[PDB]
Amino acid sequence: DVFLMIRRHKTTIFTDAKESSTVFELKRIVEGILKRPPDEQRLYKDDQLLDDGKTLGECGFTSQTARPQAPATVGLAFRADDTFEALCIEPFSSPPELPDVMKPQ
Amino acid sequence: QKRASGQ
Amino acid sequence: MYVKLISSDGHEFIVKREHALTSGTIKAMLSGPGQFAENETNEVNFREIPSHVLSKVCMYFTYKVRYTNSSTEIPEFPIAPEIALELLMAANFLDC
Amino acid sequence: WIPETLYNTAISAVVDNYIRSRRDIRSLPENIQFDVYYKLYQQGRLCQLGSEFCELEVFAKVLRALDKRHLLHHCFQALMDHGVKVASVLAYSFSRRCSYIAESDAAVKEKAIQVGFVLGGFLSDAGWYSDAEKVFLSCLQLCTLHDEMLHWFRAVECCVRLLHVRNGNCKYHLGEETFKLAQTYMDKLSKHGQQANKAALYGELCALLFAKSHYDEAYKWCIEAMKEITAGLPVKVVVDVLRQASKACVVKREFKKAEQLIKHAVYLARDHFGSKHPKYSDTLLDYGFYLLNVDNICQSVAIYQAALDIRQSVFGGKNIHVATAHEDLAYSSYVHQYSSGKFDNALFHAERAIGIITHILPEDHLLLASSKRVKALILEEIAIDCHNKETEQRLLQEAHDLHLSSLQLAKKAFGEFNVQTAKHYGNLGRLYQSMRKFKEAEEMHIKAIQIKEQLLGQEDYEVALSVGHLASLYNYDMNQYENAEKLYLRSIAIGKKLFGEGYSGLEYDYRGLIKLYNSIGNYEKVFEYHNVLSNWNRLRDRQYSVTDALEDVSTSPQSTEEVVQSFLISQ
Amino acid sequence: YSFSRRCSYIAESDAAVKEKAIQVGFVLGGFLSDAGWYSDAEKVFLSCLQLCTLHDEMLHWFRAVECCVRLLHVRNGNCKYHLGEETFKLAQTYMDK
Amino acid sequence: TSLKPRVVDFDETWNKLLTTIKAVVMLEYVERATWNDRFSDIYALCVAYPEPLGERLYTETKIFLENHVRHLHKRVLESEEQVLVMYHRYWEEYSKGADYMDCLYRYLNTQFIKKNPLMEIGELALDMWRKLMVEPLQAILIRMLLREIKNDRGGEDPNQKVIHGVINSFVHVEQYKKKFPLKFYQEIFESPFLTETGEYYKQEASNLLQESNCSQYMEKVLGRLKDEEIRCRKYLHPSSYTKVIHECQQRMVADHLQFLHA
Repeated sequence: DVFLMIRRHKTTIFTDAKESSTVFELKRIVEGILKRPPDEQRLYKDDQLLDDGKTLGECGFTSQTARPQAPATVGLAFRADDTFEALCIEPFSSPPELPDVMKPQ
Repeated sequence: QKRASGQ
Repeated sequence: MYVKLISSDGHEFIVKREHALTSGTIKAMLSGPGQFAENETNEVNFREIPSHVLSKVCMYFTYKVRYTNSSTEIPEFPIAPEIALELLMAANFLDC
Repeated sequence: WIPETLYNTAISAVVDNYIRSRRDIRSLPENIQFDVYYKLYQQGRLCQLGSEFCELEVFAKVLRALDKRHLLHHCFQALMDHGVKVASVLAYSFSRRCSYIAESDAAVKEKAIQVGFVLGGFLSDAGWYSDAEKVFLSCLQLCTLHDEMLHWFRAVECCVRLLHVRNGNCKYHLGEETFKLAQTYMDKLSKHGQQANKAALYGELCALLFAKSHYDEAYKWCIEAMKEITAGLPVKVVVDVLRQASKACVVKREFKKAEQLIKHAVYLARDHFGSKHPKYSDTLLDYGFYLLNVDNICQSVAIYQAALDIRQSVFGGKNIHVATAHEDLAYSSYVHQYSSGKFDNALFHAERAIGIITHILPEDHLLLASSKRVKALILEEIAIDCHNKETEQRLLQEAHDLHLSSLQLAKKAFGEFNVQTAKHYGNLGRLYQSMRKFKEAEEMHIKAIQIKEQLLGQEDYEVALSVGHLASLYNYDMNQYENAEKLYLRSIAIGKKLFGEGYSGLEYDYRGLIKLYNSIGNYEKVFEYHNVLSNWNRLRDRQYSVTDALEDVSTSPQSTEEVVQSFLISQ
Repeated sequence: YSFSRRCSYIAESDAAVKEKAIQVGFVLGGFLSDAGWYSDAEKVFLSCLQLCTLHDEMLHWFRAVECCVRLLHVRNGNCKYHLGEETFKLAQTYMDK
Repeated sequence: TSLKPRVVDFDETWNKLLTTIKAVVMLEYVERATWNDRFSDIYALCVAYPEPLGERLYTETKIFLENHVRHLHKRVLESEEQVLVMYHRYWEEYSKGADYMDCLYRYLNTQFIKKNPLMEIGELALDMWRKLMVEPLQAILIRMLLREIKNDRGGEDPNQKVIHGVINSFVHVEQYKKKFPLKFYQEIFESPFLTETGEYYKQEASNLLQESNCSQYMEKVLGRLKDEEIRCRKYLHPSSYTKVIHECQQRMVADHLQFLHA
């Protein structure tokens, strides 16, 4: 059982998939969320097309590195009209950088 | 005892 | 069965509705005038909760729901020191 | 297992980052700051917590969380056990703040008094009366610098609390001055046509005059306090007045009204506050006082242990409120387990009472006299019940120096002619009876009897008890049976008038007369007192079928106005 | 507890940070075992082992067998003899590796 | 902005709250974005700076509830002979509004009310509806409600939802009373109702025996009691099923036990 963060531009789908389930079910689970067919979308594990045939365990989504505490992100594009777009995954925010008390100042 | 309790 | 926890920046953390009702405040926000099923997912606005902490909140939702009544020893939720204070106020506000 | 909440996980993460976010915690909501500080206490970081709680700015925000105050009382006390003097530091900080803002308007002064009242209430609820008295003195100075209506109300409400912290601190000489200041402010209040209720102040003065053993004036101010109980008073005020009223009725030998007063007090405390509240423990302590003074000692141990277990939970070790519970449970266990001779639990509690009072109060403090007295009573009975003559001398000498120290403290504070110094005279007489020094024993019992009959009428319970002790000294030791018989008849008459034929203290007089007549003759008198003792034993066995006293209190028996009205109708 | 908490966060971090954490854990656990706090030195050494049992590389077996050597000393002294045999078996497994 | 204690005025935030709180108690449509914003407004008030404005928020909410229920009471006093249907409509709207305000005031409930005499906002509103809408109408409302069920016993056709809504309102205030969850219902309505049923079943009892013999009256016992059993499941609380189905037998069978046995 593997937990993911399917981010496209600013959305962040918090889904849970079986370790043995393939990428096609991961694309089809978005049908009930953003209502767009799996044909017109492709996933992205850090600039890596995730094809329908290969399973989630093959493409590095092991349950050790995508635990619920820190799920592993995966990109997405919705093809626009006919040509897919680049990963515009925006970073969340910069938390207030607490100063290091051991830093000499 | 011979006497009562203390007070 | 999905709800769209919009943060202050604009990030739309779409988490399952069963996970979101872990927090009392989100369950209250999804009751009354807030339960009106606009689109399919109920857009919950969090104008005071940033994205870098709402992501941790949603991760905690999917962590507690998965790890509830766990037979094995449960691992602690990883809260970074820089996020800990902002996630403390977000945990109180959300009553989770 | 269950997953720990994100709130508690974040608190664990914030506390772990404490050095990097020490000042950022002070900007948290007041319900998160206290949880973080409680995590510091739970983790064992008592030094960081003590550094934070020593600042009045931090501690004021901690005091605004009234839900978890029971958690704060066990943190603060731990700090006072840690060695950090948080109470005196907070009192000094508040005094400095008051001295700084003495030259300001009436807006910030009212804010500081309200912060002063919660801090003083916490410091007097935790038992730091010497440290709460400084806070309330500063508040009184602030209320004294101006003479408006609201400041008059606050000055009265502050002299009510200043009187309370000068009663539990055994500063009975300043209590009269504090009550005079309160009375002056109340007279100035009623001059302008606005009347302040006087129930709490008169109850505190009742506690003052009872602690000085002025039981007649204590009962008079008891009646005056119960004449001023309305339906709008806070439950704490009504509970305190009920407790002190019950104690005054007990020491006035009026157990028929003291029972309803103290049972209603216990019911009110257990209803409003709960079964694990310090005020409920105070009500249980006064209820144990009642039960111990009405020849119902077997239940009193069950009450004091209930009162102590509440006080060890909310406060913890090395506290005067736990120390008073120990020195009261030790005396009740001493009285209950007196004929049994099993002074093992009784001495263990009396050791902790002195072991706590000596740490937190000076050697010249009156509260140490009562804890020394109980342990000296227990050591004497352990001495005479053992076989080693070396032990019989060492323990008796330890009890002798404890009794002399207690007598010196009581004589210095109260005087030569008070009831509480006559009790020490009677205890010293009993000790000299046990210690085979009879010439001084007769003098001590004569002094105790003369003082307790000059003050407490002629037929009081205390004078009867000392008469019984002197009669046992005359009978078993000096063989002056002519006086011992008369004193036994007096003690029996007073005990029967006060407690009836089922009095448990009549055995030490019936057996005394039996031995007296066996020594001199009149075997018809031996037979008559033998069958009287048999009837007494039968009646005591019949009455011994008692129940739990908390169940005797029950739930919702009376109403607040009903008990006060019944007491006033019964004068 | 501070070491274990700050240790569970850098499990996935780089080799330099994990090496620094392992060295800090060895010095702290050695101090707490020398001072006699075996119940508290065990948690530090357990966290050091948890770092060591992440990457199945060369030096990690050496550091893990050192961790398991130090766990016996803080379990023999803490009278956790039931866990001592298990710790020795784990150490012997890593020596076989 | 963030969830940090910040200094804020009470007038602006309270007006923003008051608009939507008015929109909720009468169940007017309010935007979901506004509803989610008012949670942050409640939080900002409760942890405000330098003092928590939670007691002031509670006082203003209590004042608003007083004013609103008092205005509803004045409105239903303006309506004569229609207080029953109007009361039921206003009760449904106000009960849903009170539940939604319990949802909205969750931070005030959990962090201020439960941590300090004070009732939760969702159960404070029920108390205000009791002592400003039902206690003032403790005589006018019960007369028509008892008349309607009496008329229903006479063959009338009262409204199902209106009659059942009014009786359920008395129980529905008792949610926060975990000690006596039916004391108000059993006192203000049932005691007049039980005496009314006995009067109706002893005056008409003589009418039945006047024209019916023993055999005909035996069939009448199984005729009217079964009809009353329907009214138990129609215009009565389920927890009062037994104490009213046996009260009628006391005025019908127990009083005629000597006649049936003979």
